[PDB]
Amino acid sequence: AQFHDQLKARLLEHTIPTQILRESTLAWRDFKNTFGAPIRDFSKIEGHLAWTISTAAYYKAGGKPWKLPGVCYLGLVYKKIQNACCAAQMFLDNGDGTVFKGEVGPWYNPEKGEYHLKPKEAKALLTQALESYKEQNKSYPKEVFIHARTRFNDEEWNAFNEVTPKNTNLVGVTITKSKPLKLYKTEGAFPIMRGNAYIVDEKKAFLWTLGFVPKLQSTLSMEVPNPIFIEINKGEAEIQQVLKDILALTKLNYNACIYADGEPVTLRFANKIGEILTASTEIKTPPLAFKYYI
Amino acid sequence: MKELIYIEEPSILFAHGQKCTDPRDGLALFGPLNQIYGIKSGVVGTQKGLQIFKSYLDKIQKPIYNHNNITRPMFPGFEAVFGCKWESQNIVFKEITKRTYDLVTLFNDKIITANKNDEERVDVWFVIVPE
Amino acid sequence: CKFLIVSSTAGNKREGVLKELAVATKVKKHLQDDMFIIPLAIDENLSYDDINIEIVRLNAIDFKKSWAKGLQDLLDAFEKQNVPPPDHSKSNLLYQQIFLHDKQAIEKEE
Amino acid sequence: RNKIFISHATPEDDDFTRWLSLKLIGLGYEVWCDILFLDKGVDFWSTIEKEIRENT
DNA sequence: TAATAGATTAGAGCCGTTTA
Ligand SMILES: [Mg+2]
Repeated sequence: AQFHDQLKARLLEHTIPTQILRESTLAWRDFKNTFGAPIRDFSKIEGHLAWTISTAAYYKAGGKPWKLPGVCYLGLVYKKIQNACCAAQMFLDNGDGTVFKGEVGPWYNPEKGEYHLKPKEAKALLTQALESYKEQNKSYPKEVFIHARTRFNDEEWNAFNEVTPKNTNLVGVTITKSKPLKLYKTEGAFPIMRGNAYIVDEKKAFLWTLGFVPKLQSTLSMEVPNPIFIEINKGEAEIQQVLKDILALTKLNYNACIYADGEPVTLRFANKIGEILTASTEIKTPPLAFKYYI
Repeated sequence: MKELIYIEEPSILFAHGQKCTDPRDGLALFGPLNQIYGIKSGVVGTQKGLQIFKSYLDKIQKPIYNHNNITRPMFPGFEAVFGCKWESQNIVFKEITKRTYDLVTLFNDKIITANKNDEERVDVWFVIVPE
Repeated sequence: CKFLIVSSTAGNKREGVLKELAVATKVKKHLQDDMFIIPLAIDENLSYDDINIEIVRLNAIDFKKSWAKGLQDLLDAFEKQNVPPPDHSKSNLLYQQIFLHDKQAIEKEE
Repeated sequence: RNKIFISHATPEDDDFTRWLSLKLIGLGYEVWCDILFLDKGVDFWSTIEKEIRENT
């Protein structure tokens, strides 16, 4: 179970991009179920398959396939080991480049199930993101966007707003999946098109990051879509702009060449880097770039 | 009865300043932003895995068609999309011949031997795991 | 100026493409320019034999391997043959006019 | 008549012929190579003959 | 310490490739 993550973690100290491909993946005709079709039937997706691998390769070889100001998107995720908080970051350069580095150096919360970040660790994480923004864009961010698969406590939020500098607004968002609102469509046989959202409240809403797409004339998700519940529990912001930002974050999946993923890419990337990091022993100042984990 | 608003889909940029919503079509039409000259691929695995990777990398140059070309766009071919060479005959191959720990360690130490000791440069190592 | 004919196993013997090709041959004789019809061989199964009678005479472009190499062959031939400021924004605004017209988020209430 | 012609096997023997051709143009001599100068979308054999017996 | 709930949350696996 733990080959891939441990291998990447043991490769981290010497920064070398690596892509792991299964032998049953590249030549999937050979490996049959011994009674019929191959174990991995990829005929309908082969070309798209040849897309993603290629894109992944082109990402790990130092290429930027596609890009997306003054806003730092800092999506953090907790990992159960003691707990480890690890984040993924993105900004926008002065030269219109979209820096999509990570936020690594996981912060250890000793409580077994408290998916909350300790005050000192929260200060360290937020100030690390701030210094990354300063060294990247030569000035402090106008806005930092923190979002996670969890709600946020109070005392930690005091730590965030006390470590942050002036002229810096922080908004905390929680994205949760499989919230039981499986909205269908009355007229047709095809589900609600992706891009539609139900505003439950001024701070909470539902978003359909996945579903029917006009351009593809098909659904990103089979059966019925599972909308993501987006709750602005802490911080101040308007629901439309945050919803736009979440839909934009659902575009930067460099791990695959797919139209869009059902969850924001920032959380998924932070989660993957966290899985790789906690797979093996502790390493100081890890690479922090996703070509080494993803 | 509650309204369902629509958020305009964000445009992911591509080469020549042109924007599109689907990454596949945007890549196959305009291409990626920065041009690497080529991918010096590295491979770690058995000889049969090398044959599989080489055949697949040869197929990548050709175009592969999805069964539903209008739902998921097809692959033009690697050089067609990215404009960088990833041929299969210029690969740096390293043959191999608690169980998770030593299974990882084989690839770890072979890859470290190749990156450190060997002269040939590798942009990214394609570990072709067995099955 | 030029007449590129795709040389797949289906696009080399169909009635319509043959009609366009024959008119291309006659207009080629009209301008007496030998660099008019260019076959683009894109079919792996279709060999350089079994190809059409009019187009077997002509120097094809190898698209069968590495479609980008064939495309580069196309540009270098076009520059060599003096075929007449590139702006990809034209194709950017043209791609969704024709290819994405039944496929868009139109304004309708559901 | 002022040209130099190089005939060769087309699939296998390309590297030497291309190298020799490019060296020859570098020296100033005119060359006609079927993998360098034979233009796409022409009658390849007809142009080969015309070059053999017109400018060679 | 055990239990009964809701609310969050996290991990793992598993099949299909998105109706033309
Ligand atoms: Mg991947």
